[PDB]
Amino acid sequence: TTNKPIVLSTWNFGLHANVEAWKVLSKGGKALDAVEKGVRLVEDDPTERSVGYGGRPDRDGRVTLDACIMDENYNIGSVACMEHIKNPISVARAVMEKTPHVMLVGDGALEFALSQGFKKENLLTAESEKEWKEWLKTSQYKPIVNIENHNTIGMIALDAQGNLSGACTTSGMAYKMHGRVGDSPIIGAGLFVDNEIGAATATGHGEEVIRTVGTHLVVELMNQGRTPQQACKEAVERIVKIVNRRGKNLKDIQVGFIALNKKGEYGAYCIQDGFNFAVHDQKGNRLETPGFALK
Amino acid sequence: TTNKPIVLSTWNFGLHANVEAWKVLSKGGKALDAVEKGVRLVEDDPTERSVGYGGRPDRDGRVTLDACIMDENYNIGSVACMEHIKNPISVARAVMEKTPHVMLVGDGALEFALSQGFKKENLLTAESEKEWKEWLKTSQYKPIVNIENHNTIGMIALDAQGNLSGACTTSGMAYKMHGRVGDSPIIGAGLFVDNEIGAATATGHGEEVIRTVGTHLVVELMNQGRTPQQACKEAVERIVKIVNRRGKNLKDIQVGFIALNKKGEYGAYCIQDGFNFAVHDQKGNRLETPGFALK
Repeated sequence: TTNKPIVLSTWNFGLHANVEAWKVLSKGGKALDAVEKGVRLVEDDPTERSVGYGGRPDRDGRVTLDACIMDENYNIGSVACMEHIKNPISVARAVMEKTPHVMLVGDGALEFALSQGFKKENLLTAESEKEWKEWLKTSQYKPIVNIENHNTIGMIALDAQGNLSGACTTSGMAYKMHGRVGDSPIIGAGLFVDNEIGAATATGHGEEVIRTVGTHLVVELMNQGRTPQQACKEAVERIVKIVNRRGKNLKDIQVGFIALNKKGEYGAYCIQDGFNFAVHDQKGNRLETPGFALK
Repeated sequence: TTNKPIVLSTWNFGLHANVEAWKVLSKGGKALDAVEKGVRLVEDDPTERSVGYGGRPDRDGRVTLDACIMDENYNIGSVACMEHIKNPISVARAVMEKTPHVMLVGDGALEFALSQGFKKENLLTAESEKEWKEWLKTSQYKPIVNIENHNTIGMIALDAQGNLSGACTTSGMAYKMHGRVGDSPIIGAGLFVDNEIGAATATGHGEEVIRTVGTHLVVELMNQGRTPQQACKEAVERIVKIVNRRGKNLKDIQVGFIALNKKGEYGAYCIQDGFNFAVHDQKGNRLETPGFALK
């Protein structure tokens, strides 16, 4: 009954990312290659302002990127707060495959990338520089999550061999403090893959996904018998109960999780309405809208 | 019956660290303050070569520190790959209490620390500089963890009010690649605290704890009803399984988990013999030896 291959990715642009991943998956390619190829599309696109090139800089005007990748056999790679490299997901893959470590950050991440042949490039576009200088006038930090403003791309897939893999990449919260790291490059937070169970990736206010260890929770729930959708929903309800305990207002928080199990069943859920995800399988590619907690 | 206050910490030096934490706990102080005070003792000690001052540098000769802290209400703070600040656990607490973020790395972490009044200091002792220059002769990276090598400090406590908190701090793997980050500053990996369940902290080959999201797993298992000891053991067993699946040899890996639940019950487990932990409660401070998987 397994439905494969299949790939899911976050937000409207995930539809286009899915097309690139499908080029690999539909030919029997590895899920690891498919998710890297898929998110690289968004990293390359200057018009996608929260991932790679064209990404909004931190408050010091520096574009620093974060990404992690995980394959079908517990191999992982991650880079955080790395500058000048357009495709951090690929540097993360290099960290995974070419070093005895699983996470490199800052200057050291760039140094490694360069040693691997990646090319130094100016990721700050004229548009981002302009918006940043404009923002500096009042310096009001107010993280907003949606197709406009903040987002990231997380992608998970099940290939023809029945193997799962995932990738997550972003330029992080616009105008963040220099050196700030969100959930996208943290294994178990922005992304988690267990080949015997399923995979999950999250998007939204990263700080909240980190404090709840979001994707590890989603996958563990699937391990405990929950369907992908129920797992995403239960995880969200956990951020909800936690958010209330911290005396915070749910309206100020947005998080979405998408998940896939070993059988190719998928699901998603979010705190607030307005989040969407793209799914591509034998029925084609489309954008779907999940359930939400804040009624 | 609830055993509180109580504090547990990793490795033999955890015994002396517990004495400092007990100064706070025995007076009815907050668990958050107790664990910060406890691990700061080790950060301050130049003779403890894998934590703060005196910590062995990365392969380029730079001492870069990592740490995270978590209180009783899901508040978290973390710094990774930060230089020149002797007490990263305290900068981590500042990230938690004074910023809209939960993790700062590299230059940005130092800049923030300085803005908060922390003082820049030379963390590379003459001894560490000497050993590093000696190591450079052959530059053979050999990740060694045991009773006398790479001993990070993770500390978790349950105070008189019945609240849990934890802290984890280290200088990382000796001669690591510049920018390498392990499990110590990652919430859900090196440390995790849920006041309605329990807390857990890890030590050892960090890469392995990150890939299994170790402490979140330990706490989630306690949520499912496992005793602290049972939870630590199963998390260790999950790493044992993954090491085998990745074609690696368990003899090259050491990971220890210690845990505490809301009732003050505690436990630990590790991969290889030789790992001890210290536990201090109203009956006294004890060096205890948990069970290990590698027979």
